Amino acid sequence: FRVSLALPVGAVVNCADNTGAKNLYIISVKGYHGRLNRLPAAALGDIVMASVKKGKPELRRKVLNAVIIRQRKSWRRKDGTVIYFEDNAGVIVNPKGEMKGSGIAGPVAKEAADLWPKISSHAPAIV
Amino acid sequence: EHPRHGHLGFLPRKRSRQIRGRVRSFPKDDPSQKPHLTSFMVFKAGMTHIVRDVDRPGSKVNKKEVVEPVTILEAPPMVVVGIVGYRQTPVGHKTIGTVWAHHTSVEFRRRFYKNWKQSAQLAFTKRKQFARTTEGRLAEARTLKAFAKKADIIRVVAHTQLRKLRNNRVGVKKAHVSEIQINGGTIAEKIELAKSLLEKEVRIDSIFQQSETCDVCAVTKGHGFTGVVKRWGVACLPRKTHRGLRKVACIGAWHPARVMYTVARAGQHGYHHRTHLNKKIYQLGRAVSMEPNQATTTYDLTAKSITPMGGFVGYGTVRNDYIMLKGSVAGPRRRVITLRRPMAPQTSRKLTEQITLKFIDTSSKIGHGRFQTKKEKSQWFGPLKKDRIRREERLRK
Amino acid sequence: SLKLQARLAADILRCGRHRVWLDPNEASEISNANSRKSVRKLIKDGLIIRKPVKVHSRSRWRHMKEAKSMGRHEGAGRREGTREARMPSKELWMRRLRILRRLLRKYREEKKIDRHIYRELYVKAKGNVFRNKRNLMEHIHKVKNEKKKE
RNA sequence: ACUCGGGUGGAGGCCUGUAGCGAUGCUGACGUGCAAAUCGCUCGCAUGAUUUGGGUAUCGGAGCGAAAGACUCAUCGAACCACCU
RNA sequence: UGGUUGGCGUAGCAAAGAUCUAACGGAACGUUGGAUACUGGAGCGGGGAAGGAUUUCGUGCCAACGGCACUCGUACACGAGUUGU
RNA sequence: AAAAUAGAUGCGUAAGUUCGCAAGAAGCAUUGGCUCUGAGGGCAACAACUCAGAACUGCUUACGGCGGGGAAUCCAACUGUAUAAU
RNA sequence: GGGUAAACGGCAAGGUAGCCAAAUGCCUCGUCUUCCAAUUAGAGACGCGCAUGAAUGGAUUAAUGAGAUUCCCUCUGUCCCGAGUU
RNA sequence: CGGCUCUUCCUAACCUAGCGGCUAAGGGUUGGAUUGUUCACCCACUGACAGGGAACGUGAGCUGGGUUUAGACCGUCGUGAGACAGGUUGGUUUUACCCUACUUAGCUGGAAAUUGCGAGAAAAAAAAAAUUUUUUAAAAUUUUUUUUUUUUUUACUUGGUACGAAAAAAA
RNA sequence: GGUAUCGUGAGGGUAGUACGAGGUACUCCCAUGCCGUGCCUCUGGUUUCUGGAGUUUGUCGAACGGCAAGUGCUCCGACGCUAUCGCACGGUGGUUAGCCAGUCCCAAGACCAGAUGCCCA
RNA sequence: CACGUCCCUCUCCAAACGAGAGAACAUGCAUGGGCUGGCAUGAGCGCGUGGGGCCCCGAGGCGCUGAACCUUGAGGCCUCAUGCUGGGACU
Ligand SMILES: [Mg+2]
Ligand SMILES: [Mg+2]
Ligand SMILES: [Mg+2]
Ligand SMILES: [Mg+2]
Ligand SMILES: [Mg+2]
Ligand SMILES: [Mg+2]
Ligand SMILES: [Mg+2]
Ligand SMILES: [Mg+2]
Ligand SMILES: [Mg+2]
Ligand SMILES: [Mg+2]
Ligand SMILES: [Mg+2]
Ligand SMILES: [Mg+2]
Ligand SMILES: [Mg+2]
Ligand SMILES: [Mg+2]
Ligand SMILES: [Mg+2]
Ligand SMILES: [Mg+2]
Ligand SMILES: [Mg+2]
Ligand SMILES: [Mg+2]
Ligand SMILES: [Mg+2]
Ligand SMILES: [Mg+2]
Repeated sequence: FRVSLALPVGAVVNCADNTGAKNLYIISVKGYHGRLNRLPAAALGDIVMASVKKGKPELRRKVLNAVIIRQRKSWRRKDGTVIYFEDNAGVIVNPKGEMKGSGIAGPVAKEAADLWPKISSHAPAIV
Repeated sequence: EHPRHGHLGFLPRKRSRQIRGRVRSFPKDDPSQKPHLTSFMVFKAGMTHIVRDVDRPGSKVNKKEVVEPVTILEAPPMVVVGIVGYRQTPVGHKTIGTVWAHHTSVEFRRRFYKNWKQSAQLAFTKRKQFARTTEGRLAEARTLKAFAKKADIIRVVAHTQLRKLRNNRVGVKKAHVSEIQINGGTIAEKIELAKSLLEKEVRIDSIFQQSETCDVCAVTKGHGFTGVVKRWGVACLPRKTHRGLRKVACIGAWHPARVMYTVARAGQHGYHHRTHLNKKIYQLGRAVSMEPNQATTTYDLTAKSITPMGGFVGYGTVRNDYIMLKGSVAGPRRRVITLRRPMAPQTSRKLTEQITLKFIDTSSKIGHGRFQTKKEKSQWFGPLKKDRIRREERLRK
Repeated sequence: SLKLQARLAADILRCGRHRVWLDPNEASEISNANSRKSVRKLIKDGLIIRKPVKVHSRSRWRHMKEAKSMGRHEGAGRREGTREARMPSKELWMRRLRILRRLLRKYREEKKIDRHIYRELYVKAKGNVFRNKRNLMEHIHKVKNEKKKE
């Protein structure tokens, strides 16, 4: 559902992913219809064009995709349960949405795990 | 270029000329229906939330409890005090006339005064002595002939019973009078509902029912001479801006050589009339004395009351019938909000949904309020020094 | 309107206006006191009084001056000043060296120590080869027993 | 052969920073102002080619200038006063 | 050149934190007491230069002036006042 | 523009360099309260108040005041002066 | 007639050492490389230099700079996108 | 100049919609790196990133980056002072309290739109109930009788009003 | 003629939009974005309740209690305000997507012989 | 002069001021209580670094003590309890 937008373009979310990316730099949010001055903003479950800013050089200087799997910006469940994370990290992923890592680090959000069938499986936990 | 800031059909944004939130248009009359009243004045109390099991094929929440906010609207029965007929004319509806009830509660006659108690209190005094006489009974009889004949619209003139509201904060004692249209069957049928119901109370539960929606109309909360940034939502200017930030930088051009009605300007925001649609009725609620275990759902059995522990802030206990409807309702707490039968088609999959509440909330509004019950709070803290300094006194007596 | 006497009382009470006290209850008798000599009569006569200066106690400080002696309020968070501002190196060196030059000078005077070794130590005292008095106090002892053996 | 410790000492158109002298930025306040140039914070120098009182010397086709045609009594790419006019 | 005008009882009189109380005074702001703050020794402190030149002081006054008010004033009026081997 | 750095102590401190510097480079670190201890002198035959240490204990990280830093290029070597009023 | 360019100046002589799209390069946002997701910017190279160049000083320079300029870390209401309080 | 801000209008329609290129101005038409820019080009998103007008919309709205006077530097030109639409750097952005527009906010008049008495109704053309018939003060201005309301002694949300009764007053 | 009340509604404003998924290639669903109209239960922000606590220096002889530091500073903090940072809602009919009407907003200078209550010396 | 409106006064769903909504002897206002919340365990007396000569000094700690205080005020709740209760203008 609605997930209050957390990670505007320019954000540097961490890479939770198995890969050698250390952190992602959000470049733009896929599916972002734009109002005028508004910055595109990734939120939980969103695919994101992101360049690794730190980590293995092979990943370092190309735009990459990444779904956001956790988020310090808290959001409200339809269940009425506002919730949030210690950190907001994403995982690198294909345009298809298959994830390129072999295993996600920390907890993955419930609506990361539900949009992304593969992300859900590698997730150590769902939240 | 970006879209316009603000809806131009809500304009002028001026103070409403009333506060009672009168219905602008009643839903279209349907002869096939049996006669009924189309609206009901109610007093906004406060909000809570409820848990509910959405059971809506599709979505990620079907079969899953969801916390909806609800507004509670205390609804003491309105009293009908007169009928009104309208006749269609090429220039538009004209009142045929009205038949007042043989008797009128003082709260109603308070309404015709600015200072009732220092008045001679003569309102409806000639009617009272004339409706009694056969001369005035035949005259009242003729008005109904005119309704059954020339009318297209029958309307009850109902009012709120503030005496019965017993709210300590809604300071009014003038009754909130208002015509409430009778959509229904043939005009004789509407007259008949109208006159049998011509001095009786009218509970909401007759006009409405649960899970059905209601359009609301109430003046929205007043904000005074609001500025353009709060009034229209325009972007405030960059810090470096000189004359001031909170302005529309360009309120016009060379031509047309004047400010247009469309550029945003500082002025009254709030306290505008609004008709908001499709507010689902999560529960009609009977008066606390009659049905004390309000807010006690099938899945939450503790005897309980719709009013929070601190009472509603600024309003207090809901001592009466209450409509509990989903989401926000325009207007401040304790404003009187007319709420009509829906004018929308109401055949939506959502609107038709039955709403079985799983948990009315009753925690304090005031602080966070982690207790649903005054009994449960005591069941947490247990006895404490206010009691020991109380219990000891009782033993001494 | 006895603003003149208050000018006068303040002068002959040898204080400020702030301290002089013209009795509120007898403005009239004060009121006809045109001369300093009139006002002096009013001062002995009690219509005019000098109030004690408003107190400024040091009791909070003396109690602090106890605690500071016992080492309270001393540590890293309680130090604005550089260790040199807070206690100068030149101040310590003088005290250290005035003390050494004096003890070398006391022994030379009682000739506990040779007028020879005095240069031997007067000049080492200046190169702080001696941390303290009792460092030099024992060096004079051990620079001397080395001689006692022979 | 004259180097490595450690102290000493208090140097410098040295540093941080008061006072004082300035006056960068906000292109902030003000902008028919408190002010015919001010206010605020910020900032620069602050042992020096420093700042400062008094006195004294040098001026109008002239004086004086670490030089901007700057300043020479709110007047300067030629002061001000009167006069020719 | 003089006078008058609309704007207009308007724009403003918003820099430096502040007064409160009782009693008295008075025709109605001052005075005293108390309270309360402030300045905060590079001071709304105490003395001087330059400059000013009666502003000093007392009594009275408050017409005008003290951009509100004044019963108060650096204002007005009257009387005083500055002492050296 | 704001924020930010910030005092002291102990560590640690790069390039480049005219060998002076750069440098407070940078960068971590500890800091309260309390009850104690140690050190550091004078005059004969009592005086400081800094440093140091130790336990115990506390933190809501809680006055004021107090550098943000680094890597480079252009220009001028430096301090200075200077268009009072862009 | 002679001498003189740390005279004015040129490059009678034909721009040497250097240095550059430099505050000096029109063409031009030059080209290459480096920086970014992307760079008319920057740095570094290159040099058909419209029109660089030697006390009209050339180049290079540590320290200095309320100088110009680029980026970085930190930081933040600059911003997303405004809200609340005084 | 530009931007920002805000509104608005156009269409030789970019997307959306309907068709089969046509109609269609409705609503929408992104976020960034470089550069003052516009523009262009790029990166990313996007359903798409269309083109324009509004005094090349919009400075008593701002910003002041461009242009940018005096200061200064460089190149070239000039014997020189100085010039260059060449580059570089530094370079006060004033006033609404008027009128109107507008935005809210009030007050008061007014229909021969303030007057005339100058007269127009989206009215009706003995009354009510089931066009015609029946019912609603009577008997000799006053008196009597009847009906309705107010005061006192079950059904309505449940304090206060209705009908109950009985008496008094009015028609 | 006052005063009051309920309404009428000429006229004017006017708004919803887009995307995606499902389901089966329309219907029908289900979310979201934008827009818009609100609202403040929750969640976040906001504190001059200077609420409560802690705390620093000065100060009140001290404890207590304060007080000054132009709200001293730190923590928590109700009311309230507010955020697509929370939440609710965004409807039809008729004509040729338009357009008009409606719903929606202002609505008698559109001067409403509309109704109505009261008094009309 | 009628009815009444308005002012003054009180309240606030209103509010720049007008306007608005209300009140008009009314739990209206006021305190108090109860409550709902907040904070977080008051004052005061009665385990402990060590220290001084069985007590004293001792930050901190414990106990009474979810205590103390605050809780409607630009305007939380409760009638729970007590307290206090028209003039002018206009036609
Ligand atoms: Mg500005
Ligand atoms: Mg609440
Ligand atoms: Mg120096
Ligand atoms: Mg400096
Ligand atoms: Mg010049
Ligand atoms: Mg004024
Ligand atoms: Mg002070
Ligand atoms: Mg005098
Ligand atoms: Mg005089
Ligand atoms: Mg800055
Ligand atoms: Mg080195
Ligand atoms: Mg220089
Ligand atoms: Mg200047
Ligand atoms: Mg280069
Ligand atoms: Mg040259
Ligand atoms: Mg300098
Ligand atoms: Mg233009
Ligand atoms: Mg203009
Ligand atoms: Mg007339
Ligand atoms: Mg009150």
